[PDB]
Amino acid sequence: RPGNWLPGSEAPSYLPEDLPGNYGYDPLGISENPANMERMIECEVMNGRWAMLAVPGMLAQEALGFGNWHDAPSWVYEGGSPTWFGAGMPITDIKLLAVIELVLMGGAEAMRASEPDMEKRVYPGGAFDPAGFSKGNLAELKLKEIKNARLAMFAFVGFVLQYYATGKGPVQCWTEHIADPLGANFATNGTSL
Amino acid sequence: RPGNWLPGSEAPSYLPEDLPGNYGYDPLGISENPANMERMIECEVMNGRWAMLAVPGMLAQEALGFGNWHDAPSWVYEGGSPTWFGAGMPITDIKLLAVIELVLMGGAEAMRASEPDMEKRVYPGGAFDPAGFSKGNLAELKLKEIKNARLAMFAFVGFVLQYYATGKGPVQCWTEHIADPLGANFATNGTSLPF
Amino acid sequence: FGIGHSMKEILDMHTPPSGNLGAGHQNLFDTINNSLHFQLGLALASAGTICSMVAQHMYSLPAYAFIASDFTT
Amino acid sequence: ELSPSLVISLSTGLSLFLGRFVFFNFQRENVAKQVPEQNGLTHFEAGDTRAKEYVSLLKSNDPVGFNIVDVLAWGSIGHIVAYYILATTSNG
Amino acid sequence: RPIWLPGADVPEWLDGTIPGDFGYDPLKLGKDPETLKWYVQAELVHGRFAMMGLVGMLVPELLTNAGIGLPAKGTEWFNAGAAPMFAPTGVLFAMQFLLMGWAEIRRYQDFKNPGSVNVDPIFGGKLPDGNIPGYPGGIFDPFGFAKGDVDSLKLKEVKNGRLAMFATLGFYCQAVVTGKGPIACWTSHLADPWANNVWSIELAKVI
Ligand code: CLA
Ligand code: CLA
Ligand code: CLA
Ligand SMILES: CC(/C=C/C=C(C)/C=C/[C@@]12O[C@]1(C)C[C@@H](O)CC2(C)C)=C\C=C\C=C(C)\C=C\C=C(C)\C=C\[C@@]12O[C@]1(C)C[C@@H](O)CC2(C)C
Ligand SMILES: CC1=CCCC(C)(C)[C@H]1/C=C/C(C)=C/C=C/C(C)=C/C=C/C=C(C)/C=C/C=C(C)/C=C/C1=C(C)CCCC1(C)C
Repeated sequence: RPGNWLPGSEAPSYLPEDLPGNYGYDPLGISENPANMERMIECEVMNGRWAMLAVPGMLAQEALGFGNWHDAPSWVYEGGSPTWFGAGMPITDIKLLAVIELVLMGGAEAMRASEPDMEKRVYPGGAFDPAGFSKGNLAELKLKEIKNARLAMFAFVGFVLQYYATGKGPVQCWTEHIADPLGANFATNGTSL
Repeated sequence: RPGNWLPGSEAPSYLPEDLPGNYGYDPLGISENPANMERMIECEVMNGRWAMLAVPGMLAQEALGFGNWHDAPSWVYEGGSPTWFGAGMPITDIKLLAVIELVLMGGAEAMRASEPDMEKRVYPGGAFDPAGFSKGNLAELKLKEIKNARLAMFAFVGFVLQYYATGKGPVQCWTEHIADPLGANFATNGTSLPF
Repeated sequence: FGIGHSMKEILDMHTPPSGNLGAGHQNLFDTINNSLHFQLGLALASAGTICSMVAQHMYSLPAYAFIASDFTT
Repeated sequence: ELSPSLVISLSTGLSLFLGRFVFFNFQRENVAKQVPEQNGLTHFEAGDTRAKEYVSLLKSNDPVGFNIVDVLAWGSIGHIVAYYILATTSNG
Repeated sequence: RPIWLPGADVPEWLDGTIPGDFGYDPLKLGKDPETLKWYVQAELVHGRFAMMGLVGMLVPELLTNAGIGLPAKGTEWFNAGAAPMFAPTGVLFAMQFLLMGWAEIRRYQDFKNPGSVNVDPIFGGKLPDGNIPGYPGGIFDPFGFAKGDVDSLKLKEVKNGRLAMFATLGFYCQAVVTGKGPIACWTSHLADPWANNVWSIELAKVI
């Protein structure tokens, strides 16, 4: 393991010492059977990869293309412009937009949904390869995404649960703190008490 | 091994006596764990160098040029690029400026970061030893480098606790004290003695 | 027509992958489809509650015209 | 020959796409796993006449064997997406 | 061996093993071993806070009321609830909680696993330890005591801790009643001992 999440606790037995990002953190004893664990290894990967790509879309378009991650993207369409993406206007309209989303994802995911192998799913390689394929380099990079993903997921909450408290977007809510760290904190808010 | 810090003997058992200038100093006994002392041998020498590099730096800022240290960023906080280092101001802005010192330094550390040997990393030699003054004896020079280092670090604190106190930057303080010895002290105007 | 679900092989795959329920739902489609009383216990329990559910809505949401005018009905 | 008659024609092609594209994989894979029976025996040999599992209507020369009732099962879903898109006009 | 009262018990489950043990546990909280271990630490953590803390109450109010020299801002120890200035009580509080709870979970997970809170790789840097169980030593004993007076020193920590805890409770209950500061409560009694006693005011005075 690459460290322990809580120094002073022993390693849990059921988690085999070799897993990507094994800190021995399983407080609820969720998976005590390695059979069932594997599906959640595969799944923690996916939830991260979507979560990774989701974060820049929330920050950037607040501080770059100038829209919130929540109300701006969706609202502006109904009562307004079809899409402003990248500060540009495409043809595509509301209803027939989501129709395309099912053909593709349902085509993209279901094509992945059918595989015999667990490992070749989580880690397809193939056409996706053009990077380290070998030995410890891949084994190490294997840790790096699992680790960034955990951080990336754990951000997504902070995006939602700041916006429900503050109401401002993530960067607009960030910039407030770096200007004045005290008085702009979370403690003073409708969160704590 | 030279003498001991206080002459109460009891040189602590654990130590690589050839280490560069151990006076047998562990009031708190931190390095008792040998695998851990392996780390703290480098943490020292790499701290001191950046004191050893900074202490003269903080010395010329206030002496030759304008600003002491905390004056430097905020003088150019409204200024930005307008520094003068033997020369004028190549244009850069705070966000753009930090990218250099963050990224160029990251790799420079990252190249040193993973070094299978703990001796090989802190004392590489070679390209970082252009002169070759290592000669056959570095052990005199190694201790030599540390005694300059420890003092450099310990000097750095003398900048920060003075200026954080009512006292100002050292260069004038140095002159201020040597102007009037009685009335320029940590006690006087320093309000370091809280009575 | 062979397209659809199988009652039993819906059930038999629901044993939770821990063992909290042990075998989970296993050979229940046996007991159910054989025991009548099991089928009748559900029928009365399901229809019984609805009888009450009718009475909870039907006074407060008086579907029929000109009730809640004559009260005693 | 306009959008009302075009969309349902353009919508249904979505579901029949996925059905043959991939989900012919997974539907056929559970059907082989799932077959009805009672008292450990299927419903034909337990004495029920009407219950004989009926493949003799279900065949095709289609490349994968995609059959009439799978057209019915997917085409009906094609008509779900059909009458959700046109009929709502709710928040775009 | 000293007893709390000389004629009673020294309960079976309690021998005179640990220091500061006079044989008083009427409600018999500690019985099984793995509990008594816990409470012993719960005592010292109290005993240590109480000592330090009480001096926060005692001395500042003493200075002010012992003369003009350095009058204590915040007046009596319960008048220092006011006088926050820089940061709001919303933030400064949750800065504490986050900051303390780091150190004190480190203290617990040590009691759980005694040998090392943190072995040398984890929690980068730091981790000097040098830790015996029940007392940190290490950093926390800089001058290097435990020079052979330990057993006595141990008795002197508890016995002063026992008293500062008990004495602290007075500061609470006194101020809750007489509404004055301790030296006000002090001197007024020492001035005239009878009329200024307890039990002439508000509390036993219910009679
Ligand atoms: C002049 C004041 C001063 C002092 C006294 C120190 C002292 C120290 N520095 Mg240091 N440092 C300084 C200025 C100073 N630094 C400056 C100005 C910079 C930036 C240019 C740095 C950047 C720096 C780095 C990048 C590293 C150190 C490290 C260390 C520690 C090495 C000791 C060790 O290995 O023992 C065992 C290790 C210990 C840490 C001993 C514990 C002693 C105290 C109680 C720990 C305090 C740590 C601190 C509170 C961490 C929180 C701050 C941070 C998370 C924001 C030591 C505590 C090393 C380290 O691990 O610390 C970060 C290290 O790799 N220094
Ligand atoms: C990657 C994690 C992360 C980071 C960097 C931030 C950063 C920020 N949050 Mg935040 N947040 C997060 C996750 C995160 N959040 C999550 C998951 C939640 C839901 C529980 C919240 C709920 C939250 C509220 C309700 C508010 C903020 C606010 C803020 C801003 C002020 C800091 C503050 O109040 O702390 C927020 C407190 C926390 C994040 C507590 C969680 C701390 C965990 C245990 C560790 C976080 C550090 C982590 C290791 C990453 C930092 C690495 C370090 C090197 C920088 C700042 C931009 C405030 C703000 O901007 O005010 C206008 C504000 O009102 N956040
Ligand atoms: C952060 C800088 C740093 C670090 C990592 C070390 C590390 C080391 N020193 Mg060292 N030293 C330093 C600065 C440092 N020193 C300075 C500035 C001086 C001059 C006073 C010395 C003088 C010195 C002597 C004389 C000896 C050592 C020795 C050692 C080794 C064992 C002691 C130990 O575990 O220290 C670990 C260090 C730390 C955990 C850093 C803690 C820093 C805390 C966080 C700050 C405290 C600041 C202080 C309270 C206020 C300022 C007061 C002023 C004195 C600075 C070890 C390799 C002994 C040895 O074996 O020789 C190599 C020895 O005999 N050092
Ligand atoms: C720690 C403590 C007090 C700590 C006080 C602090 C930090 C004060 C802080 C402040 O002042 C400052 C610093 C500055 C001010 O501006 C702010 C405040 C905040 C006001 C009291 C413990 C107080 C603890 C007390 C009084 C315990 C008494 C226990 C007794 C009498 C016996 C208990 C038993 O356990 C036994 C021994 C045997 C069992 O069988 C029977 C029973 C009864 C269970
Ligand atoms: C031979 C040939 C040519 C080239 C190759 C190719 C493979 C394409 C092949 C394809 C041939 C074609 C076009 C096959 C088309 C088959 C189709 C469209 C069959 C139709 C299926 C739909 C059916 C039963 C209807 C099901 C139920 C419906 C609607 C009801 C909808 C409902 C409405 C909206 C009102 C009430 C509620 C409810 C029930 C939801």
